[PDB]
Amino acid sequence: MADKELKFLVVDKFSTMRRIVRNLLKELGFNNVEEAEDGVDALNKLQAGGFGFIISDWNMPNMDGLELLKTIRADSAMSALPVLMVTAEAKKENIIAAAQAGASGWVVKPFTAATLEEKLNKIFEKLGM
Amino acid sequence: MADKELKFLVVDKFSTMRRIVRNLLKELGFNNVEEAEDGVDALNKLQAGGFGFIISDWNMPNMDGLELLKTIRADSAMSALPVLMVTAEAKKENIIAAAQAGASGWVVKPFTAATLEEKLNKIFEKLGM
Amino acid sequence: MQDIDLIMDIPVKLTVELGRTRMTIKELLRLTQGSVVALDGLAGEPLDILINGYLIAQGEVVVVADKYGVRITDIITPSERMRRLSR
Amino acid sequence: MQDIDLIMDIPVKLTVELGRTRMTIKELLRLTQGSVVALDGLAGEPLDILINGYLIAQGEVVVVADKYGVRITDIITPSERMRRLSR
Amino acid sequence: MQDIDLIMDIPVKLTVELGRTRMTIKELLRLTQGSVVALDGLAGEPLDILINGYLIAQGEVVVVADKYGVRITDIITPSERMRRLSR
Amino acid sequence: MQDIDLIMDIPVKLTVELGRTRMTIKELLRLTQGSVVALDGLAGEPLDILINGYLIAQGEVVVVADKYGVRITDIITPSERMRRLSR
Amino acid sequence: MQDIDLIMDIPVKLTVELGRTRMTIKELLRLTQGSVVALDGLAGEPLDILINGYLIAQGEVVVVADKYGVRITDIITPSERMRRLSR
Amino acid sequence: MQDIDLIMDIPVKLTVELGRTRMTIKELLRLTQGSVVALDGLAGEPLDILINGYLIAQGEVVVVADKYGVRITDIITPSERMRRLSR
Amino acid sequence: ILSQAEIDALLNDIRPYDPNTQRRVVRERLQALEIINERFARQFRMGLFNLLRRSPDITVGAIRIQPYHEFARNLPVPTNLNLIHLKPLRGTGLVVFSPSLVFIAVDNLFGGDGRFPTKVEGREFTHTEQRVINRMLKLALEGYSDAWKAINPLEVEYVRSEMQVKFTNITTSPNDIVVNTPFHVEIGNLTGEFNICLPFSMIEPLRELLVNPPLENSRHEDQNWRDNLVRQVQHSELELVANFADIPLRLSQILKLKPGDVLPIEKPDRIIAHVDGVPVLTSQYGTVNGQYALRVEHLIN
Repeated sequence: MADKELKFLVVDKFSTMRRIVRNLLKELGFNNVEEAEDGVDALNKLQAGGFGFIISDWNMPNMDGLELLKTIRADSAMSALPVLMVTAEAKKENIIAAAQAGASGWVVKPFTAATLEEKLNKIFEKLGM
Repeated sequence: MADKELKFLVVDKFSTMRRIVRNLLKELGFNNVEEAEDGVDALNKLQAGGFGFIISDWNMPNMDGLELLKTIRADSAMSALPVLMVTAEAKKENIIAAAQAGASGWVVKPFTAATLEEKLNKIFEKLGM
Repeated sequence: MQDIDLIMDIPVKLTVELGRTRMTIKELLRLTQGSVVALDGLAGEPLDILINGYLIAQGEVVVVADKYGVRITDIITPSERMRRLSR
Repeated sequence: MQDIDLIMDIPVKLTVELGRTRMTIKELLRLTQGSVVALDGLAGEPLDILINGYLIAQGEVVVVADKYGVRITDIITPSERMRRLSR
Repeated sequence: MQDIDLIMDIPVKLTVELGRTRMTIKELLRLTQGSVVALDGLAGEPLDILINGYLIAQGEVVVVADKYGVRITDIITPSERMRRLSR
Repeated sequence: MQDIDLIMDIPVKLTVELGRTRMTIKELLRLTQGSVVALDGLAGEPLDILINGYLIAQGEVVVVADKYGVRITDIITPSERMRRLSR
Repeated sequence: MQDIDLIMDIPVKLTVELGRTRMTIKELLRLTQGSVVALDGLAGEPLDILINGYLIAQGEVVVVADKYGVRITDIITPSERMRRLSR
Repeated sequence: MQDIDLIMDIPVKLTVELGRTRMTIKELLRLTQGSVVALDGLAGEPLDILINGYLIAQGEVVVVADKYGVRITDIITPSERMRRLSR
Repeated sequence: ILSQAEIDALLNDIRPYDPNTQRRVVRERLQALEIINERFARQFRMGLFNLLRRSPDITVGAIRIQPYHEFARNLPVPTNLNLIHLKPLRGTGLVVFSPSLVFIAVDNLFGGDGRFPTKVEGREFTHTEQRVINRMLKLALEGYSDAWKAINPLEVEYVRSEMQVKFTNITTSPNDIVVNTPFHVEIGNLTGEFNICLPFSMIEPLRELLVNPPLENSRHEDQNWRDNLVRQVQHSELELVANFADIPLRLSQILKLKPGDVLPIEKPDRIIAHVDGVPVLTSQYGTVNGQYALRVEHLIN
């Protein structure tokens, strides 16, 4: 089983979506969840450290999800940190670019709690958690 | 057990906070408590002597907690005097600077009486009291 | 006979039926206080003895000191079982 | 075995009891729709199995294809017999 | 209400039955540890509620904080009662 | 017998029961002044003797000089214990 | 041992007394909700253990898993017996 | 009030009982120094208050300055009384 | 911003009975209190949404029951303590507002973007902050009173405000048992909390009312249901036991009982009939139709 004290960073431009994701994570047993409004704030909070999983939106102001993922992978201290990508449009080119950047998973809005739980379980199994 | 007659110096810019700290110390069995409004008054009362423990706020007028701690450590007669640091913001840089200055403990506002008691017990155990 | 005594240790109910007959519901509605209904069994024939609704023996009516009683006459056996089945 | 078959040709009723409890009639009158009554038996304990009101065994609740079922676990046994009678 | 209170000052026992079934004694003897017995009641149906062996209501099984509970659903009523009797 | 005398040194209460019977609460409410209730025990049978509600012996009613008395007749033993248990 | 078993097949009631004190009825009438009454026994002393009102031992109060309990400490002993009777 | 005063000029004894339990004499003989006996009352429940052995109220244990005390909570009332009796 | 644990890491079945514990604790679950708290929570969420023009998320925590001193020991200081009265129940209730929640409300009311959280310096609340706390407390008390209506109509009245627990004096002793219900409030990226603490003695008379999870009843449907239930129970059977008399003896005399031994008993003028040990009537004994009969004289009322 995955560690229930794992710290999650939810990054999205909409506060309501972040609250929904936090509630879904709480229903799954994860209570250590922090929220970020854009890529810059997400990177600033990542520089603090202590996070074990990232859920980030694709299109965000001042930094999109792809650039944030590339910056995370470029950092040695956070290159192995799993990142979950949530988007509104599942274009093949964007998915391929994210996979080349090192995305751990992909979620398409709208989605159900079952899909999110399945994605988290698959990511944890791939990482051996 | 720590000596119940140990003299405590509470330093804070707010009188209400000093009264709260004094009452918390009294509930813990320590009745010899004096109050200081800023770093200058705290140092002046320290020059009188007889104090065994110091609880000081970080941001204080005319002298901050870090400068007061540095002055206390620079004095041979008071270099071994334990100092407890209480702050409103627990910035990593400030905590590292205080640790390098020789801080005996750290408390973050707001806090409970249990946390203060635990910090005092840990400091006393480290000093062998 | 240990298991036999084990099962015997259960209270059961015995039922004695005066007789049986078949009639229509209209005839039942025509019945009032004082109405007369005939039974298919002849007068004096041994009455059916039932355990939890299962016929196992036949008996005759007797009066015991101020109480009705049934005198055990004859049991069943697959022969009578089938006999009454056919009957 | 002859008597065993003779009594085998008889139907009997089996009763399974969820649990037992004691309460006052006033408390019973205080019970309405949605009221909650606790039972003296712990959750998960085997339920009493009764034949015509006589406790002979204990069993566990199972679901069979869409129907409730009782899994036979252990016979009543007589020391426990007296103990439960005393209860 | 006076007689209601007079009888209210009396304790009575309530009994909840999981289900009822009929089987032969031979089948009962064939039962061992781990044996399975099916009940005539469908899974999920409200369970019979009995006072001193008298069926007066039906209820559903609930768990209360660590204890089994019966949720009162409906009274016995005369027709359902006669139906269970014929059963 | 030291511990035996030790426990004997405790006062206890003895209870004699005239008889036992079962009736419905409706019948109890139908009872008024002068009403008659029959008991399951035959007239003249020895009455149950109870210690703190526990049946240990049987006795017969006698009159002693102006007072009722119970003549000890026979005790119990697991045989009668079980016998009355089954009875 | 035979008589020991014969009396062993009997239920008895055990009573534990917190303490004893003497007061006038006027003082009892002066007692209201929240009133305080002192006991003659010192705090922490073992409490009297009584069987059917007869003091036979002393014990200490303990809490067992969520229930009060009495830890057996010492028997009454007869010199102390007379002394307490005299008290 | 006249009779109230007349009986007020009388001393009476008040008794507080920690709890009640039932055990066999064999178990009592198995009790030694340090033995543990459980009580039927739950920990924290108000203790029975008795006047000359008669239960009239319930109270809670308090410590008064170095002495045990009983805080009056509620009178016995008839229903609770009959309930304890049936117990 | 390092947590306390991070700061520390970087820097580095038989129990004795204590009569000072007031063991009158409710080990039964207070569902009804949970329902009231959920209703209160929702009603307040609305009120906060109306007041702050923002959508709040209020989560009800577990209803922990603990002694008053433990509750006081776990309260962050300084804090906003409000004394309330729950009429007609006797006692003083506490509504605890954490400084974080007060600061969040002040930020939202006065156009705060929420991007700059205010760190608690340990200072006293200002008059404007006091008025904001006032408004929040009025909304909370209205919601609590409305929530309590369905189970027991209670009037909630504010008494006074304090900043230290020692001044509350809501319990007679520090070891008294109190009922505390923590609440978590989330507004945007800011999280706040507030607590409602009630002494158990205040709600002790309503113990049975608080126990079961109740609701959705009626007046005529329930009347018919009760009437039919009473009718059904009347058919139940009871075992009527009549005791001839009682003899006070000793166990030694029991061991000496032999066939023919006569035990003297007092002749009873009346025979008392007991149902499961509970007397129901007094009667005279007799013989009718060859069986012992009882002639009822009085019914025990």
